[PDB]
This record gives sequence, C-alpha cells and structure tokens, in this order.
Amino acid sequence: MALVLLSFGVPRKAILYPHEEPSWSLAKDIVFHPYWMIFGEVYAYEIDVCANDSTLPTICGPGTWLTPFLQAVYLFVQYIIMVNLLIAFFNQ
Amino acid sequence: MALVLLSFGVPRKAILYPHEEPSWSLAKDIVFHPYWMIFGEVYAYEIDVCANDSTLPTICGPGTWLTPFLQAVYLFVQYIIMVNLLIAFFNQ
Ligand SMILES: CCCCCCCC/C=C/CCCCCCCC(=O)O[C@@H](COC(=O)CCCCCCCCCCCCCCC)COP(=O)([O-])OCC[N+](C)(C)C
Ligand SMILES: CCCCCCCC/C=C/CCCCCCCC(=O)O[C@@H](COC(=O)CCCCCCCCCCCCCCC)COP(=O)([O-])OCC[N+](C)(C)C
Ligand SMILES: CCCCCCCC/C=C/CCCCCCCC(=O)O[C@@H](COC(=O)CCCCCCCCCCCCCCC)COP(=O)([O-])OCC[N+](C)(C)C
Ligand SMILES: CCCCCCCC/C=C/CCCCCCCC(=O)O[C@@H](COC(=O)CCCCCCCCCCCCCCC)COP(=O)([O-])OCC[N+](C)(C)C
Ligand SMILES: CCCCCCCC/C=C\CCCCCCCC(=O)O[C@@H](COC(=O)CCCCCCCCCCCCCCC)COP(=O)([O-])OCC[N+](C)(C)C
Ligand SMILES: CCCCCCCC/C=C\CCCCCCCC(=O)O[C@@H](COC(=O)CCCCCCCCCCCCCCC)COP(=O)([O-])OCC[N+](C)(C)C
Ligand SMILES: C[C@@H]1CC[C@@]2(OC1)O[C@H]1C[C@H]3[C@@H]4CC=C5C[C@@H](OCCC(CO)CO)CC[C@]5(C)[C@H]4CC[C@]3(C)[C@H]1[C@@H]2C
Ligand SMILES: C[C@@H]1CC[C@@]2(OC1)O[C@H]1C[C@H]3[C@@H]4CC=C5C[C@@H](OCCC(CO)CO)CC[C@]5(C)[C@H]4CC[C@]3(C)[C@H]1[C@@H]2C
Ligand SMILES: [Ca+2]
Repeated sequence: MALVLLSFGVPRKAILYPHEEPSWSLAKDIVFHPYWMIFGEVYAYEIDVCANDSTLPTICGPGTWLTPFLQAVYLFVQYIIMVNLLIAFFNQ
Repeated sequence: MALVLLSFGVPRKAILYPHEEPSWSLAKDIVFHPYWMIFGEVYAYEIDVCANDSTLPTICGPGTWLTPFLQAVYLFVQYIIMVNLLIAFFNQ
C-alpha cells in the first residue's frame, strides 16, 4: 500500500508542479495527499485543476489532464482492492 | 458498477445542464462525479442546486429537483449494494 502511494504521488507532483527546485516539500507532497485519500478525502476540487470549480486554477498547464486518470486508478487500488484486502485478511 | 454510473450520470447531466451543444465535456461529466461518489465524496453542496447553501445557484431550473432522488438511489447501489458485494467477494 506504500508503493501504490508513491507510484501515484511521484507522477502527480511531477505532472502538476513542474518547476520545483530541490526541496524537502518534495518528500511530503509525494506522500501527503495520497495518504489522506485512503481515508476517503478525494480532494475533489483539486482534480482537474484546469476546471472552473478548481481550488487550484494556477496549476493548470501541460500534462495536468493526466492526474484524474492516475487517481482513478489509484483509489480503485487503495480503497477497493487493497483496503478491502485488509478486511478479508482480518475476517479470515 | 459502470452501468449504474452511467445510469446516473446521463440523467443528471441531462437534467442539470439542458443547453449543452455537443462537446467532449459530455464524456467526462457523465463519468466524473459519479466515480468520485463511490469513494465517499457526495458533493453535498451541489445536490439540490436550488437550495440556499448551494455551490451551484445558477444550475437551478426545471427538473433539477430530481437529482437528489437519483443520487439517493445511486449510492445505495454504489456504496451499500455493490461496494459491499466486493467485500463479500474477497472475503469468500
Ligand atoms: C517504520 C514504518 C514507516 C512509516 C512510514 C514512513 C514514515 C513517514 C514519512 C514521511 C515523509 C517525511 C515527511 C517530512 C519531510 C520534511 C518536511 C519539511 O521539512 O517541510 C514540510 C512541512 O510539513 C511538515 O513538516 C509536516 C510533516 C510531514 C508530513 C507527514 C505525513 C504523514 C502522512 C503520510 C505517511 C505515510 C507514509 C507512506 C510511505 C511512503 C513541507 O515543506 P515546508 O516548505 O517546510 O512547508 C510549507 C511551509 N510554508 C507554507 C510556511 C512555507
Ligand atoms: C467510458 C464511457 C465514457 C465516455 C467515453 C468516451 C471516449 C471518448 C474520448 C475521447 C478523447 C479525445 C477527445 C479529447 C481531446 C480534445 C482536446 C482536449 O480537450 O484536450 C485536453 C486534454 O484532454 C485529453 O487529452 C483528454 C483525455 C484523452 C484520452 C481519453 C481516454 C482514453 C479512452 C479510455 C481508455 C482509458 C484507459 C483505462 C485504463 C484502465 C486539453 O484541454 P484542458 O484539459 O483544458 O487542458 C489544457 C489547458 N492548457 C492549454 C491551459 C494547458
Ligand atoms: C479497460 C477498462 C476501461 C476503464 C474505464 C473507461 C476509461 C475511462 C473513460 C474516460 C472517459 C473519457 C474522458 C475524457 C474525455 C475528454 C475530456 C476533454 O477533452 O475535456 C475535459 C477535460 O478533462 C479531462 O480531460 C479530464 C480527464 C478525464 C477524466 C477521467 C475520470 C476518470 C474517472 C472515471 C473512470 C471510470 C469509468 C467508468 C465507466 C464509464 C473537459 O472538457 P474541456 O472543455 O476540454 O475542459 C474544461 C477546461 N476549461 C474549464 C479550462 C475550459
Ligand atoms: C419518507 C419520510 C419523509 C417525509 C415523507 C413525506 C412525503 C410527502 C411528499 C410530498 C411531495 C409533494 C410536495 C411538494 C410539491 C410542491 C411543489 C414544489 O415544491 O415543487 C418543487 C419540486 O419538488 C418536488 O416536486 C418535490 C418532490 C415531489 C415527489 C415526492 C417524492 C415521492 C414520494 C416518495 C416516494 C419516492 C420513491 C422511492 C423510490 C425507491 C419545485 O421547487 P424547487 O425545488 O425550488 O424547484 C423549482 C425551481 N425553479 C422555479 C427555479 C424552476
Ligand atoms: C482504447 C483505448 C484508447 C486510449 C489510449 C490512449 C490514446 C490517447 C493518447 C494520447 C493523447 C494525447 C493527446 C491529448 C492531449 C491534447 C491536448 C494537449 O496537448 O494538452 C496540453 C499538453 O498535452 C501534451 O503535451 C500531451 C502530449 C501528448 C501525450 C503525452 C503522453 C501521454 C500519452 C502516453 C501514452 C499513454 C497510453 C495509455 C494506455 C493505457 C496543452 O495543450 P496543447 O494543445 O498541447 O497546447 C495548448 C492548446 N493549443 C495548442 C490547442 C492552443
Ligand atoms: C407512493 C409513491 C408516490 C410518489 C410517486 C411519484 C408521484 C409524483 C409524480 C410527479 C411529481 C410532479 C410534480 C412535482 C413538480 C412540481 C414543481 C415543478 O413543476 O417544478 C419545476 C418544473 O417541474 C417540472 O416541469 C416537472 C413536470 C412534471 C413531472 C415530470 C416527470 C417526473 C415524474 C415522472 C414519474 C416518476 C414516477 C416515479 C415512481 C417511482 C418548476 O416549477 P413549475 O411550477 O413547473 O414552474 C415554475 C414555478 N411556478 C410556475 C409555480 C411559478
Ligand atoms: C525506494 C524509494 C524510492 C523513492 C524515494 O524513497 C525510496 O527515494 C528517495 C530519494 C529522496 C530524495 C533524495 C534527496 C533529496 C534532496 C533534498 O535536498 C535538500 C536541499 C535543500 C532544501 O532547501 C537544502 O537546504 C531534498 C529532498 C530530496 C529531493 C529527496 C526527496 C525524497 C526522495 C525522492 C525519496 C523517495 C520517497
Ligand atoms: C454503451 C454505452 C452507452 C453510452 C456511451 O458509451 C457506450 O455512448 C457513447 C456515445 C458517446 C458520444 C458520441 C459522439 C459524441 C460527439 C462528440 O462531438 C465532438 C464535437 C466537437 C467538440 O467541440 C468537435 O470539435 C462529443 C462527444 C459525444 C457526444 C460522445 C460522448 C460520449 C458518449 C455519449 C458515449 C457514452 C459513454
Ligand atoms: Ca468516507
């Protein structure tokens, strides 16, 4: 469940913030939001940052149409496959 | 789980945005929010768009009182029937 988190957090922080000098924030923001997604916080007004309902209208740029797909793939793994593999673990 | 998504996404985008010329946005918005609902994002201030607490006070029009019902029916299927059919699948 932590590979999948960084499988998703590294492409997204790369696709959305493509001017980042080296920083320690690149160690939180590849791990931060993808962890709070496991608990149902979808950051729905930060998907599709080019949309009109966005809290992030400044992050709109080339390639930022890819993150809705990556996240679709992400939660299907982190909320349906894997977090319900735990449930089946404990129950058995 | 993808019929139910479009069983719901097509009536809602038809009932709420009834002036839409042909567009590629009609291929996202019939699939977008009904997918993030499966993960607990209810878009609670976008149900009942005619209400006073709405983020969508401009979408108020004829027929838009139907979407709270469709969505009630939707999540009962996509969060109680079907997403707990997975759980029972994996556990067994
Ligand atoms: C043994 C079992 C292992 C356990 C797990 C591994 C250990 C956990 C590892 C975590 C990675 C390390 C994170 C800290 C990195 C330094 C951050 C920093 O310096 O600045 C940050 C500040 O913000 C913070 O310091 C907040 C604390 C970090 C968030 C922790 C997330 C935990 C949830 C996820 C955990 C799941 C991990 C999933 C696996 C990958 C950001 O930079 P800044 O610019 O200073 O901030 C902006 C400030 N400003 C606006 C005023 C300008
Ligand atoms: C399923 C039933 C539902 C309907 C289906 C219908 C299918 C028909 C689909 C048709 C897609 C092609 C038409 C869109 C292109 C028009 C141009 C455009 O808007 O470009 C946008 C890019 O947006 C994209 O490129 C959109 C994503 C394209 C791929 C679609 C998924 C592949 C099919 C599924 C397979 C997936 C694999 C699954 C893996 C498991 C750019 O515009 P913007 O976003 O505003 O950003 C630019 C902003 N800026 C200029 C300031 C920087
Ligand atoms: C093998 C397994 C199959 C997997 C599933 C099938 C594949 C997935 C199918 C996907 C349908 C195709 C979607 C893209 C269509 C083109 C969008 C476009 O061009 O414009 C859109 C841009 O926004 C985007 O491009 C965002 C990318 C799509 C979001 C996908 C959501 C995933 C969740 C659902 C996944 C579950 C699917 C459930 C089944 C139905 C919007 O229009 P615009 O005007 O260009 O943008 C506004 C910008 N402006 C405000 C600045 C003006
Ligand atoms: C359950 C226990 C709780 C209580 C029960 C009590 C029951 C009593 C029921 C009473 C219903 C009638 C009262 C309202 C009619 C007055 C007109 C009105 O307000 O219209 C509004 C529409 O809103 C409606 O039409 C409301 C929904 C009507 C159907 C009721 C549900 C069916 C019963 C249940 C079975 C379901 C089947 C289940 C399937 C599985 C219009 O006003 P607006 O919304 O502002 O939109 C207009 C905006 N505009 C003017 C700008 C365009
Ligand atoms: C049956 C299933 C079929 C679906 C399969 C996928 C088929 C579709 C594949 C690819 C779709 C590519 C076209 C969509 C983007 C168009 C808009 C655009 O360029 O937006 C932005 C940049 O966008 C880029 O720079 C994207 C560059 C090409 C794709 C990058 C790699 C992703 C694909 C890797 C492969 C993934 C394969 C995944 C396989 C699972 C900005 O817009 P612009 O236009 O650049 O400039 C401004 C606007 N203007 C110039 C108009 C004024
Ligand atoms: C025991 C079970 C009982 C329940 C069963 C259902 C029974 C109840 C059935 C139907 C309720 C219809 C009345 C409610 C709407 C009134 C308000 C209204 O018109 O709002 C808006 C438009 O609304 C429309 O234009 C709706 C037109 C009629 C219904 C459309 C088909 C939906 C029902 C299909 C069948 C579904 C069957 C489902 C069965 C599972 C706007 O208001 P207006 O007034 O038009 O204009 C403005 C306001 N003014 C003029 C006042 C200034
Ligand atoms: C198997 C896993 C693959 C992924 C991964 O774990 C192992 O690989 C690790 C490598 C790490 C980076 C290494 C070095 C630096 C340089 C530093 O520079 C401070 C400069 C300045 C600040 O202002 C000083 O003043 C910033 C942090 C950064 C980029 C690391 C980020 C986290 C990364 C990407 C880790 C990531 C989680
Ligand atoms: C079994 C399932 C039943 C439902 C469904 O899947 C199969 O049936 C599909 C038919 C699709 C539409 C067909 C043609 C177009 C025309 C295009 O026109 C671009 C015009 C302009 C843009 O500005 C060019 O410049 C816009 C998209 C649209 C309306 C499709 C949307 C998605 C739809 C509704 C699909 C939907 C998910
Ligand atoms: Ca939740």
